[PDB]
Amino acid sequence: LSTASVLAFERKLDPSDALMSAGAWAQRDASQEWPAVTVREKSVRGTISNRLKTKDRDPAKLDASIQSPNLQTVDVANLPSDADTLKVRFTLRVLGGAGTPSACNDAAYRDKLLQTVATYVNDQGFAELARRYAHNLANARFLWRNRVGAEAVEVRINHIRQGEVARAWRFDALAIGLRDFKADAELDALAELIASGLSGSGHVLLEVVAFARIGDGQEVFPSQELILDKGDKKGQKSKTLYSVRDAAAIHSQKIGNALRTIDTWYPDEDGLGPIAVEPYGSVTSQGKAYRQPKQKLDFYTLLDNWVLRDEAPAVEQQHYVIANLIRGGVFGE
Amino acid sequence: LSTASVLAFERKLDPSDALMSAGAWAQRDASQEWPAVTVREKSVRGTISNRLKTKDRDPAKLDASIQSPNLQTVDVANLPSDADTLKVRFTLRVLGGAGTPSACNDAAYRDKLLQTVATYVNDQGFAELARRYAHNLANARFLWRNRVGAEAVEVRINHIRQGEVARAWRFDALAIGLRDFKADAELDALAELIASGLSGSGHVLLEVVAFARIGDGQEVFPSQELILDKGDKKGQKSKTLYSVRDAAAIHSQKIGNALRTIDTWYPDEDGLGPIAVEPYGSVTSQGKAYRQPKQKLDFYTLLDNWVLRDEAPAVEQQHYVIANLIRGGVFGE
Amino acid sequence: VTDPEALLLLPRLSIQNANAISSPLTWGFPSPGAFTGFVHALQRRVGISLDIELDGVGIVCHRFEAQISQPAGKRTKVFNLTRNPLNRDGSTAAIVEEGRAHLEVSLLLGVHGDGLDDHPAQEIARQVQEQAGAMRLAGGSILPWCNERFPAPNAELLMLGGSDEQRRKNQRRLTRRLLPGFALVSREALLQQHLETLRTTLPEATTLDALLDLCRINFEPWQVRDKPGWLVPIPAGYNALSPLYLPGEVRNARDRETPLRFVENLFGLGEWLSPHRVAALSDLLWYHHAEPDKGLYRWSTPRFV
RNA sequence: CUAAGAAAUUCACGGCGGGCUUGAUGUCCGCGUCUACCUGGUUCACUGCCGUGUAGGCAG
Repeated sequence: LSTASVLAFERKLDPSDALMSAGAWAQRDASQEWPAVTVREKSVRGTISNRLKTKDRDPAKLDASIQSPNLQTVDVANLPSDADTLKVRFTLRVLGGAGTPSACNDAAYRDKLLQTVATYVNDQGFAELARRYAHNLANARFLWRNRVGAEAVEVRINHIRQGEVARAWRFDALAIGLRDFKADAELDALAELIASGLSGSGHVLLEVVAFARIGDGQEVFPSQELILDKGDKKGQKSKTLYSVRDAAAIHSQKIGNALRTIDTWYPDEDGLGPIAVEPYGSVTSQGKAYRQPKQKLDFYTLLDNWVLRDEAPAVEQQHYVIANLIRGGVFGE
Repeated sequence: LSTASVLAFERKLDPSDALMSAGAWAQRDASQEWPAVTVREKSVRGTISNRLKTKDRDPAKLDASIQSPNLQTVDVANLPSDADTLKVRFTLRVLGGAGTPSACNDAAYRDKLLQTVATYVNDQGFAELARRYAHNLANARFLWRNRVGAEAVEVRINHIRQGEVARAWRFDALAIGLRDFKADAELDALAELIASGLSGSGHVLLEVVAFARIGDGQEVFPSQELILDKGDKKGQKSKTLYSVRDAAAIHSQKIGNALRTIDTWYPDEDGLGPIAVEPYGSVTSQGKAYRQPKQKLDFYTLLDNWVLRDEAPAVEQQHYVIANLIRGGVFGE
Repeated sequence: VTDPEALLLLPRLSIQNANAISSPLTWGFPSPGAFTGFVHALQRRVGISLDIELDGVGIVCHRFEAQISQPAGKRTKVFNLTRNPLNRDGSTAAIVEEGRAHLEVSLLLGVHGDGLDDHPAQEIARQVQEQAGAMRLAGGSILPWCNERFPAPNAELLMLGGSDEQRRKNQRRLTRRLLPGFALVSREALLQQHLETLRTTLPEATTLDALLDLCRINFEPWQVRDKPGWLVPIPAGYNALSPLYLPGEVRNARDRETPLRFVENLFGLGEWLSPHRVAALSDLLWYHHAEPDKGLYRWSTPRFV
């Protein structure tokens, strides 16, 4: 048995964009008509503060290079000057049916894959992965730089069946730590909801709302567009920020990046934090790929040796591989 | 060991845009309902007063240039005709964790950098840096030209724990000199609070309000925007001022430039007062770079000697390097 | 291409990050072939457990927003991209580009099955929208509840039911749920009409629609042309460029049970219309019709005009 | 079974300095707006109303 030349998994835990809107704390219980946070523009006269290449280090070139400064237009999102709380609201849905590929050549490989996944699920549920997902919703990973130095963060999650709230949660994103996945009764209840959703056993639709008290008029950090082509350096805008309709927002792929941060099993150190579940599991901020294929902890290696060759890995690497199948991916030769 | 190819620090001392409002002194205590300072327009014609390049210095061409129309439209911000005090209110967060980068390739480099910054924070506080930063809040450096020629400036700083004031300071920005980092009691209390913010030992949020007594109808100075030049007949706008929802305003980075003007240790002088903390610390108005790299007091030279090769520089240059890390910036090659 | 016995209004659907490329020669609203494949996917996964037959689809597109930018002096536009994860050595990834957009579409589904009498209309409508809320429509997620998802109930309506006054009355009561909408139809015959008009020089059909989504500034003896409608170029199906292969012959296919042929897509024309200008609603629906011995695979709105 | 299935753009920044927009002026002449009308439940099976309690003298 060889691998399928076409392997493709559709993602579960599909989030939306998170709109940002602002108001005052202690009125966050009625935070339904809060005004949004608008992206504006401002000017930047900068200066030269780069590392020079030890050949352009003469004093005359430095003086003549700060004669003509660096003039830019950036985008900024701010709180209004009489509101100190940032409401960030999005909806997460938990699909379920997480072992079934969305494109597979070999019908024998798909049968062996589904036997492997159902053997996993009966030998141990989705409880570990859903409690780690429940943590990354219960603290505020999806508030990326909006979380740093805030003094009070509150997360409100609502499960939704129809036009009605099935069950409400109110977490505290600073007591629930960023590193140690400690257990809790409400985390176990919400984790059982997520693990019911991931196994194809119910309709799970969450509504994730987080409030962050930062200060009147302070700066918030919506996500930033990736633009390659800009103007001719005079009228160009060096920093664009994301916005769905007249409201500064965060992309859905980086909220999904925040939910995926589970991987405490990469062979360097769990003391350096969980990383995002990826194949070749790699961190863009670190610029470095943990979990190399020259070791044997890569997703391709573990999946091929656990489906084809029946070399079942450790239980933690099973959690890693099922986290990749929940993530999605377009694999193959 | 070498430098990481990517280093990036996020800024601490993160201020907001200052908004301007106007009213009467000794109604100064009730400055909560003061109306804003509106950016307005007026028309301008000037005459020929630049230098001439000796080929336009013929008399008939000069008189033909003087008979030409030279109109354009400018933005102005003035106080009202019955208001002589400018109010300038912003907020400020001090975050701390001021040596941890946010994007670092080389894991050995960031370990030795954290050892070095932790050595600094061990044997010295953030005491001198918070003393200097609390000076530049205690006087009114953030009132740039608005302070120039004012007869009475005072500053009111409120530390904010919840929607509530923990402690209030009230200074006298003209008695607190623009040069001498002197000694005071309430200023040392503010320096202890800012040093506890920079060290990571508490939540620091400030409400910095400054009142400059200027005169009835006199001109105030918001920070100026950036417009592109075209050849419009009879005057395109030649000057745009920055504003928020119909209120004249100062950019946040200009206030932040005023707050990190703590550097008296550059090799040129210290009777010339403090300059702002920049890598190879340059003044844009004076057009030259103090602290050149070839006279080895540059931030990059000091940081390479002190992290890679353990050459601890002089104590004051260590204050400079840590002030660059509190500044933030895009470091690495 | 059967006539519909009913219509099903999936009332209001926010779509998260759809595919705004549609062809090698368009960039706007996604291809209607995606909508035909979506309704066929609903026909597969729930359309047989209710003994029904979902064929037509009526595109509405209330609100549109694409993730584009014009780069500061340039007159054209570029797309906003995403960071992909790093390479195997953690260097960087090769960038391919994908346009992404946000749709707010409403779907009108034609129903043909014999199960329209065995089931109540609200159960059919509830199960269809409850299944479609877990699917995707142009490569883009179909969004759940938002600030104003108040018209959450789906509605089902049999077009044959009642008198002529009753049919047209209930039609114009449906059109009150397509309020800022703009239906998308196919206008192939107008493409052939304008080609037969200006076929003096070049009767190539690429030049024809390449000179229709435009402003045509004619000069002095300026009389720019008048727009008959909102004519936009669409992709309109596929045409083959290879002899068809057996299910085992083509290397790296999506399966080994279906025949694969390499094709080229086939550009067309259609124009956006308000839901008042259309006569009925059964003429508005998109259908897929293929001639498999030849390579003509296409979709259109048959029986519109 | 949808040009199908996958996705972190990031950090940091001083836009400043100056200025005379002026001079002059005819808005004029003329005109048909008429024609007709019920605000009438108890503007409460009720406000003040033997018992607020399907029982009652109750500006009925």
